[PDB]
Amino acid sequence: VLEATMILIDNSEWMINGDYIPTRFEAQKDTVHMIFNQKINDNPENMCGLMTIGDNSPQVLSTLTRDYGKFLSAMHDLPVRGNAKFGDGIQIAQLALKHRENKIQRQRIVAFVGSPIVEDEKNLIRLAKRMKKNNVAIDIIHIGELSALQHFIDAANSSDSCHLVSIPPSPQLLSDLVNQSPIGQGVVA
Repeated sequence: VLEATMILIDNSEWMINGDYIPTRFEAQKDTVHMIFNQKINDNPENMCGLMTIGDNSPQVLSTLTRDYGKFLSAMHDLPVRGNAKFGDGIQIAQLALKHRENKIQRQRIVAFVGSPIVEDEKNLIRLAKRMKKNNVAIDIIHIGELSALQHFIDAANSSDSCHLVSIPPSPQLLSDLVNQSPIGQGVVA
């Protein structure tokens, strides 16, 4: 698939928990690299960008790129604290995706949620149906305290393009578990 993907990380205070090894935040950070590489390896022209949804206010950390070093440099020193703003994040991500240079690229969001969603369900469904209308696919990696997101994904989904990957606390590594999910890398040949 030829697509531009905005990867949204949760850097809220909820992510300072050691119930995922070594913390939720750091668990997520390793998973981002895997998702990145999946996209970059899918098509030579695929690009990824990086946003936060926590610390009170979603931020674009990296515009669309194939250089993972830009993600790592932008995350260095990043605050992990404050509230998550899920709906604001997926709206800002859609605005960012409009600025993609290569507009032949399909549009996708991959978002991590490790915190309570601030939107209520009626709001979540409006968000989802608006994405679907906008031809924006979305995958959500849900961790921590684990239904509303299943309804969201069902409302956004078109042609089996959207996924909810829900991973409880465990001894195993989040990146490995997500790699073993529908949105993981798979194999080559």
